Amino acid sequence: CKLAAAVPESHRKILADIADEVLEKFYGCGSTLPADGSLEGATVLDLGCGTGRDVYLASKLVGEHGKVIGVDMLDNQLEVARKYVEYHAEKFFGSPSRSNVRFLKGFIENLATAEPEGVPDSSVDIVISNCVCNLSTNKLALFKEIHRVLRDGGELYFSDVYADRRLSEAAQQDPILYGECLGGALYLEDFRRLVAEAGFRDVRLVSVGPVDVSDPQLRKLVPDVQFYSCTFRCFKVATLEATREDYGQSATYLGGIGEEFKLDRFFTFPREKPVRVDRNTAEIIRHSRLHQWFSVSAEQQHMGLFKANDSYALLHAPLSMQVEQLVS
Ligand SMILES: [Ca+2]
Ligand SMILES: [Ca+2]
Repeated sequence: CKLAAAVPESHRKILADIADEVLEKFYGCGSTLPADGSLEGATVLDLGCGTGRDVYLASKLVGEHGKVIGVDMLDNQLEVARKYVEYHAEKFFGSPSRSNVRFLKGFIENLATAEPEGVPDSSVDIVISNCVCNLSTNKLALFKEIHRVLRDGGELYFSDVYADRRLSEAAQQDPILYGECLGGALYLEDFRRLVAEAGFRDVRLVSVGPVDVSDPQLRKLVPDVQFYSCTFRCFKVATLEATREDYGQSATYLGGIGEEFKLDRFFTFPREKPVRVDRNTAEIIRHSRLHQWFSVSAEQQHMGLFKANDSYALLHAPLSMQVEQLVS
């Protein structure tokens, strides 16, 4: 894209250490990552890993007890990725033998058939990806395969392009819109239903930017469409509901991975201050790796829909309204 955020400062130093060939030949924008602290020990899977820029960056961040996997179908890019494993094993962990990464060859719509080896069920803590869905050959299958490899408490933490309305047939056939990742973009409500059908019942908005289509020829195919670049997190947690219910709970961020913990655009947790939370958010904290840095109170009796948030109306509103209101 031309939609890549600044590189986080905490990442600059690690990027200064990654093999220049991996950087020079890397296709696309950086897969955005959850707060660095939260990655310690995680198993992370990068969908469309290319030359491994983000796989190698996460290798350092997850530490020798964590694991990174990259999957791609581009022979050429994987060849580069595969030959720099030892390089980075010593760069990060003082010995060519001590790599915590591997690179697999496969369509991202089927992680089980990848080579050398497939990704087993319930094996991954964080799946990351940037701008891979709209060129995807089947989005439902891709979301299903994601849910499959995620462990309980795991998450999809990813960035993609979405639209605020359903693109016409003509727009979805156009080759230049398609290769720009616009033509295959989902209307956001349609995205929410599709991901729910794959198993992810609660889509959390992390950040959103505008995407412009200024070329008057293309614009004509999508006259009044607003596109967005959205980062979302979708947790795999067995007890989540479709709605955000109040069970009287509080969560308290204990510290240790930053001054504060920003879970999504609705919930910010300052160090050692209790914040009132709906039960889906409690359950996300309790069942995910985030449990390690939090204290979460017990569920009381149901109190109705969650309203203890200064943006509760937007919290319950369709995703479309959350995105459009939070760009502005
Ligand atoms: Ca990528
Ligand atoms: Ca709109």
